[PDB]
Amino acid sequence: INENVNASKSRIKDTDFAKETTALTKSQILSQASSSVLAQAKQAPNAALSLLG
Amino acid sequence: INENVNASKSRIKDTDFAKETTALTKSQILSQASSSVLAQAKQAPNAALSLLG
Amino acid sequence: INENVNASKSRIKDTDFAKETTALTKSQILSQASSSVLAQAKQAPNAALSLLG
Amino acid sequence: VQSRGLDVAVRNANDGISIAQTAEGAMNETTNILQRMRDLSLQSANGSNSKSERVAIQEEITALNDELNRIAETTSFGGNKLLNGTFSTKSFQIGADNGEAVMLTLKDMRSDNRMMGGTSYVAAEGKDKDWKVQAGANDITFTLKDIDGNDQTITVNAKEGDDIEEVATYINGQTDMVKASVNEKGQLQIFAGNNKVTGDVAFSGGLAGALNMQAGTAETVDTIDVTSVGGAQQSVAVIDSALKYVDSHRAELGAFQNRFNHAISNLDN
Amino acid sequence: VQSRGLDVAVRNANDGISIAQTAEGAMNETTNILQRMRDLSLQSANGSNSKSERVAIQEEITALNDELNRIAETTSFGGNKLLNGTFSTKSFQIGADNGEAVMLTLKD
Amino acid sequence: DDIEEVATYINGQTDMVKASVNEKGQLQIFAGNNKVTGDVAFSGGLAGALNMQA
Amino acid sequence: AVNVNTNVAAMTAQRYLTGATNAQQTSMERLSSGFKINSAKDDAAGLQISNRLN
Amino acid sequence: AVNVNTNVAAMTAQRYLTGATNAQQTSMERLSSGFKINSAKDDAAGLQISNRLN
Repeated sequence: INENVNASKSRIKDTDFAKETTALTKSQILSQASSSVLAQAKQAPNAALSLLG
Repeated sequence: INENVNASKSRIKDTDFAKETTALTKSQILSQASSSVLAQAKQAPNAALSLLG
Repeated sequence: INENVNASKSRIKDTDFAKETTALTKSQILSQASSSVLAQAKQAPNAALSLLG
Repeated sequence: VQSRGLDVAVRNANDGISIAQTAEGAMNETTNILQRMRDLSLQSANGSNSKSERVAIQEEITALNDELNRIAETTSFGGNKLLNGTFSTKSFQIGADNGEAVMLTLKDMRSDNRMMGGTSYVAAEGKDKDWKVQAGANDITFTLKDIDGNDQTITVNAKEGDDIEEVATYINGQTDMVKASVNEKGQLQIFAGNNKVTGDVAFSGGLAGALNMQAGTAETVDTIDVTSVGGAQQSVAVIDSALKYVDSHRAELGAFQNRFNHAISNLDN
Repeated sequence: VQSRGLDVAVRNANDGISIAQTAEGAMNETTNILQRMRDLSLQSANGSNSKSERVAIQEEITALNDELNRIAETTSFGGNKLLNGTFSTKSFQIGADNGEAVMLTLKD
Repeated sequence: DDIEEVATYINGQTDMVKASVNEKGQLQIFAGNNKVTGDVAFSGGLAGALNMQA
Repeated sequence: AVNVNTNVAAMTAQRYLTGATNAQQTSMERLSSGFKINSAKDDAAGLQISNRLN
Repeated sequence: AVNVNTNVAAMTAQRYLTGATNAQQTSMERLSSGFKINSAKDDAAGLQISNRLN
């Protein structure tokens, strides 16, 4: 019973690096991209002063 | 099924960076272009002053 | 028979890692190339603004 | 319009390859379950197994049968079931103009689909261990109409002095259209895969007269019973016929994918 | 007039190259489909393959065949179908003055 | 088929009604107002056995 | 003719990228399973003979 | 399409990884136990025959 129960507990509690490690990487790339877009966005308003000024 | 379903969901909702990145770059160009034209346009009435001389 | 049948099944279904790995390597390299030229391509319109407003 | 249309077409085509991919994946598991059932059936055939053993095997076969049906009645694409048979001859437009659509037909993969089986003719006269092919009565005639309607006549001249079991093995070797198997009583059975033979097989010849073959009962994977050696041998064939049907559908989908992939490449160019 | 005509002529010729590009590109996929068919044929030829196998190969062959006919009846330049036979012997005026046109014929 | 298999089959044959089974083993048919308006007149021999209620 | 509304060159590269990306997935998939034919699209005849040999 | 919110390649790799992990554990048991039919999941019929023989 102990062996089977420990197996059962794993499925519901232990983390699967396979999916977890992937999920981490995904978050990292999205964050890196998001910030890049944010940097572009920060410069966007500069258009007015830069041109019409 | 989940794997194929996830792949399908991607085609309909995921962002094709290759396509979007080019679109962003294109949008900025047209933007800077229009701005330059607009600046040139604002100067149009300046002509009259000379005619008024 | 079982031995020869298994051998026969492999030749038609097995993955020759040697060729497959080589292929994947080439595929990744090709991808990196496409990505590099894609980058230079996005810069094309930049010439227009440089040409003039 | 054409450019924008071509874009939408590429998407429509991507949807097509997706629906197909899901269906193909489901049929994959279907194949694995069928293979397990076939092996369990062969284990059941061995005389060593007593009724209790066959009862045990049957229980697993019942379970896998239900699992096959489940896969078919559950596999869905966002809600549209793809294997129960509801999806049928659906058109997937893959062009920037009207009418360019390419058809796609998903066949029912239920374990009771007429295709996933055939017909079983069983002899009426059981031959004891001391029965041998009698000289002059060693001819069995198989008159059937294949699948394309083309009629064929398989004429198997059994080797003189062979036991009922050897008779079956001989037939199994002298043809691929019909499959033979000897039941517990010795009554030779003949299974005709709906995929291979259509209509009804006709048995003529002296050996046929001695065997007294009876009419054929439609047998599907859903109707297999390995509780009796006779049922076990028959089931092996029923599963084999099905494995074909399943693989055939998968192959057609395979092309549908290849074709749609090719369309995508042409469309983008 | 010559200068203005030369401009339109350059445009007309650009359209010409465009039509050829569209057609040539479609034929690129035509070739791949055919080559796939060739390999599948050589497979079916091998003796080990049984009648059942040949049936399967034929199914893929049949599908690819329809694709060639699809590409033929679809490839178009804004509704002007190209590689199906309907488009043939079309002159492209690439000269400022009249009667200066190169002829293009797209075979079925 | 078992009562569960009945529900799965029903769920596969139609989209208007979604069938399910409670702990007591009683088939539950749900109908979305977004898809079905009014009542549902269950009929037939199986319904005679199931005895669908209000 | 420097143009901004269209970058055919970009389209060309993206098209070949998609070709290379799909290639990687196909290869990687085969490497992971160890099976050259993991779907009929790989080789219908093989799927058939290999399943039957299996 | 160099997308980021999905990685079917990984999903495919994982599916096979699991398959291998389970297969490793399955054989590891048999090796330690010394018995192929460790659980009823294997040769349910053999279980009955083995037990009856034992």
